[PDB]
Amino acid sequence: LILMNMEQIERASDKIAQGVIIAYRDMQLERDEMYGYVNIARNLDGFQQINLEELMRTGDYAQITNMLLNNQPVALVGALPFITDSSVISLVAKLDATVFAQIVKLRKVDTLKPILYKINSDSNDFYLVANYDWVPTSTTKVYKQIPQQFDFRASMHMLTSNLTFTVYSDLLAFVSADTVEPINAVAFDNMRIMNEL
Amino acid sequence: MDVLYSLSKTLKDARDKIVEGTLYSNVSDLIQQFNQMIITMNGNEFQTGGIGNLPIRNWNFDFGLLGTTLLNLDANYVETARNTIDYFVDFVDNVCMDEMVRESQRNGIAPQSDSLRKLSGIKFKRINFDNSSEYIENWNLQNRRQRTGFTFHKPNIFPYSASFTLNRSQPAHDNLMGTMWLNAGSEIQVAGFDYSCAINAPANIQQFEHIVQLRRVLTTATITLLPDAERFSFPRVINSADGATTWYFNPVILRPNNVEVEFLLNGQIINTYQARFGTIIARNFDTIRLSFQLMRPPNMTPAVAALFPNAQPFEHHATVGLTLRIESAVCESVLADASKTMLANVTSVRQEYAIPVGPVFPPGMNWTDLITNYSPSREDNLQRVFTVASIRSMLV
Amino acid sequence: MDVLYSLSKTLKDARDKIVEGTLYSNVSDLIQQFNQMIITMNGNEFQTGGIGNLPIRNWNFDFGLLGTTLLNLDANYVETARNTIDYFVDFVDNVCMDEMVRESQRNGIAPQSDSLRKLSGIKFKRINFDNSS
Amino acid sequence: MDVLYSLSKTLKDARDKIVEGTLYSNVSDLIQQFNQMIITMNGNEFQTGGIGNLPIRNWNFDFGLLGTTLLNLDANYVETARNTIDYFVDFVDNVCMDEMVRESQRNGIAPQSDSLRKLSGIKFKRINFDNSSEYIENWNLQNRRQRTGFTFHKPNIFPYSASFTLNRSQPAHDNLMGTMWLNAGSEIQVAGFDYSCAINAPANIQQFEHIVQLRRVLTTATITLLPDAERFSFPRVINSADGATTWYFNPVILRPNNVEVEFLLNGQIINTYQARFGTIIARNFDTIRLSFQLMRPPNMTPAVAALFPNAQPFEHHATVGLTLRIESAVCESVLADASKTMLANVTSVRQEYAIPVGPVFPPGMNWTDLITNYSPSREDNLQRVFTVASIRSMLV
Amino acid sequence: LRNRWYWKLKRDTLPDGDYDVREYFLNLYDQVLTEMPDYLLLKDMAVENKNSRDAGKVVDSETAAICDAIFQDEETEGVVRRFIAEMRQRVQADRNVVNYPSILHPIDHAFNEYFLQHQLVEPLNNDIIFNYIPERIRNDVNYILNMDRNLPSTARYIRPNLLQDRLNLHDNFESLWDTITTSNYILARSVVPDLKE
Ligand SMILES: [Cl-]
Ligand SMILES: [Cl-]
Ligand SMILES: [Zn+2]
Ligand SMILES: [Zn+2]
Ligand SMILES: [Zn+2]
Repeated sequence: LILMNMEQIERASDKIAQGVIIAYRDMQLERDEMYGYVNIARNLDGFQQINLEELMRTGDYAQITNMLLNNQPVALVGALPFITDSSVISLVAKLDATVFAQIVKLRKVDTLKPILYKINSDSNDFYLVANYDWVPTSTTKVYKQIPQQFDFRASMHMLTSNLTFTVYSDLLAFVSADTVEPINAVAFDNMRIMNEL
Repeated sequence: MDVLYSLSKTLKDARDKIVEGTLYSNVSDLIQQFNQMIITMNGNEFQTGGIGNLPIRNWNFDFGLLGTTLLNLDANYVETARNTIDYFVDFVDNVCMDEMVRESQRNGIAPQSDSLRKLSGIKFKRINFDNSSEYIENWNLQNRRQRTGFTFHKPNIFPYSASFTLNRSQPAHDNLMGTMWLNAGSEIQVAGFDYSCAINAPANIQQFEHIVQLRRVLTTATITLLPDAERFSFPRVINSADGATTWYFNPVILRPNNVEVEFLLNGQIINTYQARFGTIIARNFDTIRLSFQLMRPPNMTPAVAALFPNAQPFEHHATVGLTLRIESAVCESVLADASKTMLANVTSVRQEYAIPVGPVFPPGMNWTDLITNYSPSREDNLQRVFTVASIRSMLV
Repeated sequence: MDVLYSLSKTLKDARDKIVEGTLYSNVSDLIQQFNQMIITMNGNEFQTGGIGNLPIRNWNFDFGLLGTTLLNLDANYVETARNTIDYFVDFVDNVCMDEMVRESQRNGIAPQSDSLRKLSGIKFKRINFDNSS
Repeated sequence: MDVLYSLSKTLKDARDKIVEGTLYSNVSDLIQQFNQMIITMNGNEFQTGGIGNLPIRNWNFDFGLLGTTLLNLDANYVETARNTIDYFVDFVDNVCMDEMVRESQRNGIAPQSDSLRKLSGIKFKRINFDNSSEYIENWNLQNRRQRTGFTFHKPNIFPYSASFTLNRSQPAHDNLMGTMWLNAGSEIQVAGFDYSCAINAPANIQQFEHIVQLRRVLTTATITLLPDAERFSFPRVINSADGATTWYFNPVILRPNNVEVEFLLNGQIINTYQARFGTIIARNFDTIRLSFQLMRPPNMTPAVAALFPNAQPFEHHATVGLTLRIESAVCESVLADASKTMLANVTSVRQEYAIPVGPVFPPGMNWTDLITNYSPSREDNLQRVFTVASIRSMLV
Repeated sequence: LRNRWYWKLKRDTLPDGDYDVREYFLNLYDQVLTEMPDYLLLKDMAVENKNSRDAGKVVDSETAAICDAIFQDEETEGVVRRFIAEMRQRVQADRNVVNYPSILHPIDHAFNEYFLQHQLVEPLNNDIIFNYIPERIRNDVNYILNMDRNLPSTARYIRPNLLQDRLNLHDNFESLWDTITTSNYILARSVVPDLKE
């Protein structure tokens, strides 16, 4: 049960994403009911995948460093903490593209914190989106899943059990156990254990 | 009857409405009625009898009530309900078969099988709910002595009869005047034949009268009337009234004259149709009187004039016809008809279990014998078995 | 071929074993294999070909897993399983038909249809299990 | 049926798997299924009935569960399992025999014996598990109105028939033209014979046509077609159709000309084979139309020209044969075939216990009579008894 | 202007890094195993449904809170509201069975359904207690065994797992086997009777 539901449980967490795609092309921000505009990736189709756990374990940063230096599109896969940035100015500053160079500097991946933009009317600078003609884009996307909606029909169950019972542990406490007088105790052969009397 | 019908109707509603994925609110009232049925039937033993080859069957009812737990019904719920429904349908079908094969001379309207007599007990009256079918509604209205009627498409109201009356006859059967007729089901095909073509009639007119007394009163009847009788318009070799010899019939069809259809009730002229053909309406009648005249054509072409000489021998016998078809009517008593299966159902059950001939019905439930001698006791027994058969048809 | 056979064998076992009233222990390994098949197939598009009069068909997999926590399978369980089984059976039959009507001279033993070539990818090797026929 | 099959399958698995020394992990699921069967059956009384000479038997189930606390099965465990297994195998054999000898016109698909009807109750559905046999698979599919399929090696689809048709004949029976055939099992041998060798036929061609209508649709059928019919290629003295006199046949075999085998479904040509003999495939058909021509050979050596004069007497009769053998096919209905034993088992059980003839099957379960008149009710009863026979043959 | 209902982790404590996520789920497995119930009696968790028009009860109080929140929500379908108001538990005391409505996430439902369907309590009667006594003591005439207690049909017990050694510590574990025989020897010393006269 745990193994089959692991992926669903992990993807429900609000503090880890499942990866980050660095695509040095300008990709439109998705329109998601949970965010407004969000640089969210539904899947990793179309990108080479670097497993972050394997990279941490090997210590060999040659391929990742070469790809980052040469701006080769890639998808870093692994449980990652992410920053939720609600500032349109941050997106225009393209700050989501500024977070990977520390990987090469330190040869670590445990401080990689990609930027997940969350642009909507609650952003202080949302008017820039509203009052100008332009498509909000970013060069990175965060591989994360969307929460499952509550559905009453799929959530209502009938649970059945017994009305009541009593569990017992000491079974031998239900047994009345006497012995014969030891003078009359017999062995397997039905004669008295001690017969010299 | 009302309890048996209510059981059948509850089961039919359960089978049609307790379906996978249906809203709980589609079935709330049905679930209540079904649980009331289960509670009433629980702890009751029934025996469906061993008349004929119908096997003796024992029925025990210990069933759990249906729950009310899902917004949309699921397969588990339908499965439990279907198990209960199947057992109940088996029981109801057996009770219906058991009742359909019994009869009584005195109280033929009352239940006859042990199970239906038990279901008439006060304890089972709680099962009763909507009695909406034509037959159960007629049954309830008849128990209260209220006027009600069964609607029949092509009622089998005429006992089968294919015979003739000769008004002028000779040993050689060559100058014959009379009538042939087939009365079958909802059809009356009558014909009047004159071998001389009314050569010597007072005004060259021969009058033919056919009177058919209906065994029950019919109301609101739509009837088709057609001038000719196709069944008596071709040459025939017909047995004599005793069958000693056979005579010859060589019809030539002439237009019926002074056609008069009278529909009579209690001897009063309820409806009269003179020379009217096609669709006619007979309000309410128990007798049909068809009076038609063969009129020798005053002017004839030479071929026609040659068909009918002035004296014997006669070779081309002048025939006038009439065809009456009751297409649909209303009768206060149950009757066989072309659309319903009640008679066929009762007869099939009686034949398939070798039910011995009883003291009410003719052997084999023959409809001609039944309708010919349609006594009040036969009417009561037939209404009972037809209501039971219609209750059975809702499930089987 | 081994993967296509594994899909078919899984579906045949599910038809034969996922039946009302049966103990879950009778089917537990089969349910694990079936859920593995669903997981491996989910999110993949397939096209069975238009060769001859065989119509072009598109196949999508977004199925949920079958339950594992009942003592005995019930009617709801069987209906839920049957819904997924029917689609998988249709897909496997179409892949088999698409592969049966194709031939190659250079490499006739290798798969010919696009679906069977896609199913030979390593990403589908998880489906593979008992090859007993 | 699925519960009876599940009992039999559990018993077969226990016989095969519960062996001395085996790892308990080899049997854990089987042990759980077996204990579930014991719990479900415990406390239930069954009567396998006394139809015919089959003895009445009473079955009582009070059995202990099989242990679950071993690492390897030992002799004690195997003996404890085997006593219970023996009793259960006896019970299943008697239930299967009770069901095989029974039939009904109404619900021949439904159970007939009391024990199987009892086992259809919901309180036994827990026993149900892997339904992997072809017969039980098709049983479940047909319960759901799904496309069924039975694979048959040499299906017994043709009722035995050794007949002839004479399209040219006379009292002397010496200038005859016609066809003779044996349709038996999966084989059709047909042979068209012309005594005049088509001397006077238009174009010196005599066309012969043989249409065989299969009582069920066959699909995916592999068929061997052979030019000659060895059954009608030797001299015979054949009775006349009325049986009054015997005529003489002295064939000399010519190769058939323009052989056309059509496989037709509802009268539409599904497959057509012209002048092809080796091995053909009829994908879906219920009719086989064999057209074949005797062509008088235009050029002859003197001996051949001697065989076939210009006029009578004709002593060497030109016969063109054809053999059609269905080696393997698929049918949506159960059928006897050369490899299975369902028909033989059902017939053997009915014979051994002197089961009186019933309303559905012909006496002795004669296959020719059965398949000639393969009615839907016959199909239901046959599928039921054949599935029960396969269940029995799993254990006996 | 409206919020939407979504399923969220009650405790969102997932770490970063795939290996640490798998460690988290191993710890979750251990938590479930340690807190796995041996039996359940739903009536103990049965609380009142505030909107019930038929004296309805639900399990558990979390279901009550969720159902009330759904009942009050303006965006709820009228059919769902009526069903919340009508949904009924079924207590069959004659059969010793209870059924309650519950609102659960499918994963939570799977866990609770497994717990309900795989309880470790078996029916306890006098025959089981009598057979629990070692057979050679039931057959020794020096001991008189009686069953002076009536067990109700609601009595339950949990069977001990007396499987024989799957590790074979008597084979090639000299130190462990020495300790096992020493401890057994100490116990046997405690139970041997003292000599008299
Ligand atoms: Cl009509
Ligand atoms: Cl062979
Ligand atoms: Zn009509
Ligand atoms: Zn006369
Ligand atoms: Zn002849």
